[PDB]
Parts: sequence; C-alpha cells; structure tokens
Amino acid sequence: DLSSRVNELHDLLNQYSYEYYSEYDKLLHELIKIEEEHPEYKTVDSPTVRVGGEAQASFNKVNHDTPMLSLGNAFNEDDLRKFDQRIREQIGNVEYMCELKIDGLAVSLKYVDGYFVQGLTRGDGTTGEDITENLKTIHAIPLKMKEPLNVEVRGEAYMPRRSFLRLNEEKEKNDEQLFANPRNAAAGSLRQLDSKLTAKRKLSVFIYSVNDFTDFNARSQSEALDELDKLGFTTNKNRARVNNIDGVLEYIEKWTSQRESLPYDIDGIVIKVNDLDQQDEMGFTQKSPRWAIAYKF
Repeated sequence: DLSSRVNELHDLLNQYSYEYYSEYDKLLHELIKIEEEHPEYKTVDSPTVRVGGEAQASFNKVNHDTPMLSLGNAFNEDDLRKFDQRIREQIGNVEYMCELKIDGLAVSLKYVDGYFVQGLTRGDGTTGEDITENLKTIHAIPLKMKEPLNVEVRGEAYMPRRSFLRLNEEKEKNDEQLFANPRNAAAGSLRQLDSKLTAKRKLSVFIYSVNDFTDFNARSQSEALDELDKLGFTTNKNRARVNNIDGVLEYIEKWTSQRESLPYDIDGIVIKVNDLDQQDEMGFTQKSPRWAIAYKF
C-alpha cells in the first residue's frame, strides 16, 4: 500500500524537519527507494530533497520578483533620533518593530501555491544566484507552507557558531584555509555545486519579511512575523515591538552587550515602522525606505 506508506513517510519526515532544526536515515532511504521504483509518487514537496540531489544548482543569475530592500544605516543615538523625528514629523505617532540583524547569507525564497520552488541569494538586491537545491536541504525551510500563498519570503541562512568551529577544526587538521567566521561558513556551505555536501553541513534560517503582504491578514510588521510562524516558517523571537524611540534605544542597549552571546553572530539591529499602512505612507528616498534603518554596532 504505497499511498498510505508515502503519506506516512512524508508525515514522519516532515515532522523531523519541524522538530530539531537515525530512524530518520532509514525512513529517508525507504522513501528514496520508493521514488526510484515509482517516480510518480514524488511530489513537488517530497522530503527526499533534504538529502540533496543529483541536480547541481545552477547559480544562474535571476532577478527577484521584487528587489530586496536597501537599508540606510545608523551609527549612534543621534542617527536614530533623526530617523524617528523625520517619521514623526511626516506621519505622526508610530510604533517600531526592533529585530536582530543576523550575520548570515541573505536569501529570498519563492513560494507558488504554497510550494517552495526557487531560492536565490540576495545578491546585489535586484539579481541573485539560484541555489534552490542547496536551500532545500535546510530543515527549517518548509517545502510547503500551511496556506497556498504566492510570495517571496526573505531570510538569512546561518551556521551556528559551534558547528562553524567544528568545521574549522577539520580545516585546521588539513591545514586548509579556515572560514573567517560563521557567516562565511554558511555562504560557503550553501554555494556548493553538490547539494549533497550542503546537506551534511549544519544550517538553519530565520525569516524576517516578505516581498508582498497582499494575501496576509497582518496589519503590522510584528503581526506579519507571527503570521509567518503560523505558515510554517522559523522566525527569531528576539524581535520586539516597542512604543517609541526611547523603547528602540533601550532595546539596542540590551542587545549591544549581548551581541556575542547567541548561538549565531549578528551585525546590528533593524528598526522598522510597525504599521504597514504607515510604511507605505512614509515612502522611499534614493531607493531606500524612509521607514526602516539598520543600526550598526
């Protein structure tokens, strides 16, 4: 009874993915062998893609459906008070969403009818490289979302510091060039031409936004991040909605001292106007949003 067993195997495998991230091993090998004798039982979201595959990703250059955002920077309290004053003068009272800027490989993941179908590096923000097969090996990326949306979700892929060090340990022993940091270890593992090598590296992802909110019920950035969780994605819960710029400054103070302490590196904090109508209202200047800014440590 292959139908029941394939459905069973998908449930068991996808649950491993939603969990942690070698019953697993044997289960995966059983589904692979089913798909070899019955290629018609391979669905677009089959979990056998987690192992990597024979197809080498292209690294073809592809434009994102929508260019990713290009953020201005802030370097001090004065930069942030000016940011918030520009906002308050233009459109009045706002709340802010504050989040940690993960030091990893930025990617955009394209979903069509809720299936994961293309993953690109952020590249220059307009054009990225296609590493779809490599990204499918990350358990924390859902192969099918919980609603059948057509959206590009934007994330950062990273390697935990502990696994980066174990990888450098193996380079140290082979006296190869070491990765300078966990960021380069993620980017390097995701840009392998053999996605089977990628599969064997320890990678995860945090999702931080989407290209288009049309089909979301969310009215604010904090609410959209909760909606992304509900749809199946992994988001970073160190984010916080705050009421004002004093709240931003207090979030920055707290995280500044803690920037070495998490399992992954971070390179600053991103602050956005929370309400989505208010983002639209604030607009862009010189091709960068007037309602978002990246604070650099």
